[PDB]
Amino acid sequence: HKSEVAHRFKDLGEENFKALVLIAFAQYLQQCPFEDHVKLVNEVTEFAKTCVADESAENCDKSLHTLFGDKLCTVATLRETYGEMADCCAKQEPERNECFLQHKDDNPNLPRLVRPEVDVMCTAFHDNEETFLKKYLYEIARRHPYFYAPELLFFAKRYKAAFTECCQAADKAACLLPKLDELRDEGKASSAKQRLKCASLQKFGERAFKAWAVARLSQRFPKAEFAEVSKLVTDLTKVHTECCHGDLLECADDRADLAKYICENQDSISSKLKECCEKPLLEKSHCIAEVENDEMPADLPSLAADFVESKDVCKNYAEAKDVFLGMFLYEYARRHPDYSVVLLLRLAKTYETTLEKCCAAADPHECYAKVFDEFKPLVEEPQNLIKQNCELFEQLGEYKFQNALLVRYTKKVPQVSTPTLVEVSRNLGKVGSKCCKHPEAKRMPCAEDYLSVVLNQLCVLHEKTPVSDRVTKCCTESLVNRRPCFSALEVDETYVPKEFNAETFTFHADICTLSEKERQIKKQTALVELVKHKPKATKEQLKAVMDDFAAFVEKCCKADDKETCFAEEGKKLVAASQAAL
Ligand SMILES: O=C(O)Cc1ccccc1Nc1c(Cl)cccc1Cl
Ligand SMILES: O=C(O)Cc1ccccc1Nc1c(Cl)cccc1Cl
Ligand SMILES: O=C(O)Cc1ccccc1Nc1c(Cl)cccc1Cl
Ligand SMILES: CCCCCCCCCCCCCCCC(=O)O
Ligand SMILES: CCCCCCCCCCCCCCCC(=O)O
Ligand SMILES: CCCCCCCCCCCCCCC(=O)O
Ligand SMILES: CCCCCCCCCCCCCCC(=O)O
Repeated sequence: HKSEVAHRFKDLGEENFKALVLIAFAQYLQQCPFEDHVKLVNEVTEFAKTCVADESAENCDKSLHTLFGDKLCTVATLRETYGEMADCCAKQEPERNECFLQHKDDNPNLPRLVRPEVDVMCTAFHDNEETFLKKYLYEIARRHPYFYAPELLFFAKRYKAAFTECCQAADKAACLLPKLDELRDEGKASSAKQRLKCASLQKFGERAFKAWAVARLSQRFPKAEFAEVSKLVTDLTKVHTECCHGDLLECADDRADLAKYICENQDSISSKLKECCEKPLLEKSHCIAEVENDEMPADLPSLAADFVESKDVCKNYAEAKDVFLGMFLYEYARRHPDYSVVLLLRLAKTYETTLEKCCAAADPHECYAKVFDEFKPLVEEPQNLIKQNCELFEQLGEYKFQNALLVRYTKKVPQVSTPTLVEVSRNLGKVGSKCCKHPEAKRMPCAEDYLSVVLNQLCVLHEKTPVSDRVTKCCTESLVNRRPCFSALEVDETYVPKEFNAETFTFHADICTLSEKERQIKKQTALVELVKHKPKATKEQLKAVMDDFAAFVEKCCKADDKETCFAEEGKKLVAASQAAL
């Protein structure tokens, strides 16, 4: 590696190199126009080949940080556009890159990205694929300067496959839109998941993160010896720490190093890694992260012998408490691909609590003997919540399930924005539709994944405009207790019912024209409003009004002279409803 540029160019290949250079420059000069970036990319790229051709040619020996930095400092408009930032150029290297890093503007001031109409997209895509996709890679990149670049490239290649398949299709729109919606929802997720994990590291500390890592790596690689898992957790934590700090190159080298180590040791780690470990460097660690849980060994013994009945337990524990607890977690997790990572941490928390008590008691061995009994109810808490919620989803399909949740949650915290109540209830519903289609053994992990995202966008909102001490408690307390804290929220018996407002409950024929999606939001918004005005209404009372309203819609949307029927029938609907309630 006499020439870092050349080496990166060789391993990445021109196309990927060029796309990653774009994301990089977009993530730092977030205010320059696309066309600007393209000339930079081409300049770097053209230089790059100089080096591939001959690693000794001038400047090819410079480090990437130095070359990147040099390019930045040749943007003539740097001081005018970016201000302080151009001051970084007066600093010699290690300081320089660090300064630039610091001036990335997370959530800058850019207009919301509009999805054009299907026709427009397919025509732009068809007319000039590359600029069409890289423009939007730029648009997305510049609006998230901390989104892991290679994963942004991974999204863009998938968009590419969406437009390829869909712009040739019969019904273009019906093919594409669910795809774009799927992509958008995922990227939003990934973005918030990155920030979440990093804020968890800072707030709760390495140790906790390492615990989380154990659980996670154990479920995935059940055949791996603990020493091996431990080695991976150690290194993962270091990766996380670097990546959370934000430097693209160092995060990437770190992730690569770990992935190559994993791949050089597949036999000691997991049988399912063969295909990922065949992928080129760009894709390896990404692939490994997505890999399926390895199948777990057959003759795994109960944890009794090592963690309950073995004398020397306290001795073993006090010797190296964290390692020992690491061991309990390890053993436990790998036997349970079906538990959420968080349920497992609750278990280890618990195991910790008692060993702490019993090892200090008159008779440790007897004291800590019936301890796996405590695990019981913690385990069936998420299980039952799952069984019963999927049971309900199956009864009333997605929409009515949403409406059920809608009532439940509006009652619990009626101080929340109507539209926010509608957003989360619907997302939640969508989590039903996804996870419940799984067998039991795969439902809790699934719910864990999806709830962490929904719950989180939910706390992020609340942090900006808070409205409930109880939600603030849940969002700021333990992330392991985050979900159970919401599940513990109760009806606000304090809430003062909301003022009746007829406009809120006035309806017009335009709803007959809406799409089932818009129509539904219309109805669910009104339902939240209804529950805020009459919070003590009964599930039955509510069902009676809802049926009453629904019918009213099917009569006036199939009525000659729709609008005089909405007002007249609506006046009645409302009076009658006000009286039932
Ligand atoms: O929804 C957004 O604002 C961003 C967006 C646009 C299109 C598709 C997905 C996403 N999510 C997303 C986000 Cl929020 C940031 C970076 C990259 C992606 Cl893919
Ligand atoms: O979920 C995590 O944060 C990481 C995770 C889970 C399961 C398996 C591997 C990994 N992490 C991981 C990653 Cl994200 C990249 C390279 C190597 C490893 Cl071990
Ligand atoms: O141990 C804790 O209380 C924090 C906690 C709660 C729920 C889920 C995970 C974590 N731990 C955690 C930590 Cl401590 C750092 C980075 C990422 C994660 Cl997931
Ligand atoms: C002189 C050019 C300046 C900046 C060049 C950008 C270099 C991009 C490097 C990103 C490599 C991504 C490899 C992924 C490896 C991994 O994540 O495991
Ligand atoms: C702005 C903050 C939004 C808060 C919205 C309140 C909606 C509560 C969502 C709770 C989801 C909890 C998932 C477990 C299911 C349950 O026990 O109810
Ligand atoms: C899955 C049904 C959609 C509605 C959401 C209700 C979820 C209730 C059960 C959540 C269990 C998630 C596991 C996280 C944990 O261990 O606490
Ligand atoms: C205070 C009483 C005002 C009466 C107005 C009635 C509220 C109607 C909102 C109900 C929405 C339920 C939708 C059910 C469905 O989709 O069929």
